[PDB]
Amino acid sequence: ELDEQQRKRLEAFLTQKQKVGELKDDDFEKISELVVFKVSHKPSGLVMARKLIHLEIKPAIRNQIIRELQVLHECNSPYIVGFYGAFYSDGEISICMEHMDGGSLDQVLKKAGRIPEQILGKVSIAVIKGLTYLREKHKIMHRDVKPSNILVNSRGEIKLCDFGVSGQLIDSMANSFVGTRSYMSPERLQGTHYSVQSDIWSMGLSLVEMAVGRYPIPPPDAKELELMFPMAIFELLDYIVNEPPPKLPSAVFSLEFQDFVNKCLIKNPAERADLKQLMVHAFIKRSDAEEVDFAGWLCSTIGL
Amino acid sequence: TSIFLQEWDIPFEQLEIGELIGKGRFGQVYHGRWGEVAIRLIDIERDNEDQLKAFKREVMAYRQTRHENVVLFMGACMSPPHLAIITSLCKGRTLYSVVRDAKIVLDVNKTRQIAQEIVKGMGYLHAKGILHKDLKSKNVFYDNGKVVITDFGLFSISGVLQREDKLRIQNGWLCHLAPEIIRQLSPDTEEDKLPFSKHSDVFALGTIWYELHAREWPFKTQPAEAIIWQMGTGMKPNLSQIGMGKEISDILLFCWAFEQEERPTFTKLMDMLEKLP
Ligand SMILES: CNS(=O)(=O)Nc1cccc(-n2c(=O)n(C3CC3)c(=O)c3c(Nc4ccc(I)cc4F)n(C)c(=O)c(C)c32)c1
Ligand SMILES: Nc1ncnc2c1ncn2[C@@H]1O[C@H](COP(=O)(O)OP(=O)(O)NP(=O)(O)O)[C@@H](O)[C@H]1O
Ligand SMILES: Nc1ncnc2c1ncn2[C@@H]1O[C@H](COP(=O)(O)OP(=O)(O)NP(=O)(O)O)[C@@H](O)[C@H]1O
Ligand SMILES: [Mg+2]
Ligand SMILES: [Mg+2]
Repeated sequence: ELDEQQRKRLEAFLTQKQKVGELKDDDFEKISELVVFKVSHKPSGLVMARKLIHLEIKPAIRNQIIRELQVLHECNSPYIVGFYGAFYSDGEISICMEHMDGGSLDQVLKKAGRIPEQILGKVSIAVIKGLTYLREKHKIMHRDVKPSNILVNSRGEIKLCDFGVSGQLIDSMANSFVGTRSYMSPERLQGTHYSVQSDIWSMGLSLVEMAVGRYPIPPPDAKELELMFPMAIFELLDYIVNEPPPKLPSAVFSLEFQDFVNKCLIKNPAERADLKQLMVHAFIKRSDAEEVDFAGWLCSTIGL
Repeated sequence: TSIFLQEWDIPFEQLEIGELIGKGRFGQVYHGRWGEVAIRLIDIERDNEDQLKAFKREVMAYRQTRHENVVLFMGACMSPPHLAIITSLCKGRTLYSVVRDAKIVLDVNKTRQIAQEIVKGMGYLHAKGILHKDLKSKNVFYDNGKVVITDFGLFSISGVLQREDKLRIQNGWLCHLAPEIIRQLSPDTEEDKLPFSKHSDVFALGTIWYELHAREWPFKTQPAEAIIWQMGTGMKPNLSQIGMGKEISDILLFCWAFEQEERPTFTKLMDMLEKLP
């Protein structure tokens, strides 16, 4: 759990974050939309990403929010997006972070057809080590891993984002969005005690979705799996809870990968693989000692 | 195609509009003067004749109501694309704020009385064949023992659900929705076609009863998807963790019953509430 080149890049990011000091609204000029915006700090030549969460509550709670958010200045990892500061402006709290020119794996998968197995191996290593970092050094679980919160860049780093550091921010958000893709673990859906095993389940589900190019619940019939190579929220959730978990097609994916996801997608979280079991799994031992030019595949596929 | 303010039995000469009373998802609510009044301004599409005639159907229904536990509908003027509904102004605070005020004591007798007031109002509305469809503590007002229900019927015409392939869900909403409704929410769901009924209103009153005794909404800890699944399969909390007797919990067992036909009418519920200690 240590490298040199990563040490160098983290040192450089520390140096950079030194530049900013304090933040407020007029420091920033809207460049583009990514709610999150690609923005340009003027007091310092940095391109940042600024996410604006709209909250409407009294000042004492927002002060508690920023105090809780300040912990991200302390966490630093090659597998975690960089955090710069959090301020309040005009009924919106701003989180400004490292900008990732490749975006989330949601949209890269949207433009590509499917993501090949070895790159998914690399991202699996990234995610597992990031989660291990959070659990071991800060006693926090991510609580919301999914493709849209895994970020990729043309320099070739993959990091986690949007993880659960502040209980009060969870309380303070007025309304949530529920769509047709759920990444919540079965035990969380049922309201029982949970741990980072839930994040491992969510990672498994994200991995199978990215590998097949389709959200895998409900499973497709033979016709759509053939060609690859109107549902109510409640019955999707009940499928996740009571039907057997999704699984990769047996022809086009390695045994190690199939077993890796199958171990991630075990319903009983006690029998589900934990972080270190996955750290010693055959699939990521194989993927670890491989040379893939992730930056190259990325840039070529996204046109960057 | 038109609704004028002279069409109403409340004589009207002038209408003044004051400050905004509060934020909300359906129109804006201002102070007004007529006595003092509450004016809800709503916006619609320039030529959606369909929903406009639906709306007039509804407000013609509302013109026949009058009951001490129901907000006084005073008048509605339409003129597209912007329409306004004018009702009496409630002195006091919402039940939502009262319940969450640490300086306010909420003993079991007082909660039973508040519940009975809400039940009388709801049974009046049901007797006239009007469904509330959005009963909740932010839509009840409490002033030193006077309890008034507001915003009945609006939810049909509300549009409070309106991202792509993603249904917007407000905190507090799902725990008022009866299982039959929860099992049908989709990113395609529309307020005017959800299967509201008298039983769903009784369910929402059950949620209010829980909130009256725990002084917080049920499922407070849980995220929205967990709440949808738990409620759709029929898992519901009780009040034994805070020492409430069997009788105060039986109200919840009845109002939250999984099959609609097992839920009581508001008349039966009024009876059940009378028989508490
Ligand atoms: C649905 N499950 S849930 O009901 O239990 N709610 C819940 C659960 C898990 C995570 C969050 N969550 C979150 O989704 N986002 C994203 C808005 C969409 C957050 O940004 C977020 C957050 N900001 C944040 C922090 C660091 C970086 I680097 C970048 C960021 F944007 N911080 C501080 C949180 O602490 C949580 C807990 C967040 C909500
Ligand atoms: N630091 C960042 N760098 C690049 N893209 C980002 C960054 N932060 C957010 N985005 C993008 O901003 C968009 C909005 O993300 P977000 O606000 O998280 O909502 P969402 O992705 O639609 N669903 P969710 O991630 O669960 O909230 C996504 O396309 C993200 O990829
Ligand atoms: N007759 C009234 N007297 C006093 N305040 C009122 C009255 N009618 C509405 N309000 C207030 O107007 C504001 C907006 O109410 P409304 O538009 O109904 O949204 P809401 O029910 O309070 N919250 P939401 O359900 O998320 O839309 C709230 O602060 C209400 O308390
Ligand atoms: Mg996100
Ligand atoms: Mg209201």
